[PDB]
Amino acid sequence: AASTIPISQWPSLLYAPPSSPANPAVEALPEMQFDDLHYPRQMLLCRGAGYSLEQCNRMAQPDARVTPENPAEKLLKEEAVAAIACLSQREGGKDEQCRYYIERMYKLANKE
Amino acid sequence: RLTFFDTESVALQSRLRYAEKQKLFHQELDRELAAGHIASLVAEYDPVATRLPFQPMQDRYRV
Amino acid sequence: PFMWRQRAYCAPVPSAFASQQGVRKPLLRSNSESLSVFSQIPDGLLGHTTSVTMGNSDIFFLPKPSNLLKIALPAFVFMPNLTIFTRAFPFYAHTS
Amino acid sequence: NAFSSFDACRTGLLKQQSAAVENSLVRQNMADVRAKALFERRAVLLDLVEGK
Repeated sequence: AASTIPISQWPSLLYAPPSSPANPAVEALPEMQFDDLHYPRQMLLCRGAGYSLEQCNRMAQPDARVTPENPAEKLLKEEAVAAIACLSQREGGKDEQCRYYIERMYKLANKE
Repeated sequence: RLTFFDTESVALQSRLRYAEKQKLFHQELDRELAAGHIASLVAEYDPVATRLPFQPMQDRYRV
Repeated sequence: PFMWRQRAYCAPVPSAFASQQGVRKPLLRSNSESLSVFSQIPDGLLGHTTSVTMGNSDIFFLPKPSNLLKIALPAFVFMPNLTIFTRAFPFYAHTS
Repeated sequence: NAFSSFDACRTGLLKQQSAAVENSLVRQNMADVRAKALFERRAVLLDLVEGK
């Protein structure tokens, strides 16, 4: 059923992957970013402005141009906190002990 | 025929001039890319290695 | 213009790294010129090669000896008769 | 707004070039001094060497 993906189809595989029990956001895969040039560029700009290494290191800040945050963390806050409480109390939800909260979250997120 | 019954010559001349423009564009573009490829080596170029031991560096090699 | 050591097709030829050679030939050339036909070769006789024509060779001759034959032969019908029942032809053409 | 970033990156590149030249000169000179000292050490050890 799962047939081989040739090498020519890998660029399409990266941005339209097959279905899994744990899929990513295919619509947001073009939005995942992490700049390895952020701090070097910052340092170059500051040293061109005229600062010393200590001043540059004090002014350095981490990149804001990274992958956006999951909106579920702000929308389903209380539900997620309750689920985490249930997991911490019931040993990770063994034998279906956090099914209540997990099903409420799933329904809220999916809507049939 | 050529005096009264031909448009192919004119059409082909126009198309060949178009082809010439296209050819020279592609030529210049390829040349530009190769020049950029060579320009990528200026970072590797080290003019201090031309210095001889216990000798001064020459401005000939773009200090 | 981004990955020079990994994109060799867009790179200069090894004669360009050599620093030694009216009008001279150009010093810098790419391998991407290999993707063009008339880069190095000339465009001479470009549009005049489809005009060199040659005629066919078939001869339509066959003796027709009917003295050998004394019987008729079958013949195909090639098209429908429109000189008769012209008005009804779209209406009866599908029958048999 | 664009000229500011351009001038900054520009001066950064210039400083990089200057620092690279200086550091390469220093490294070269250190290596040459070390090599000379090794050569003299070899010379004295060849004056001390023994055999035929």
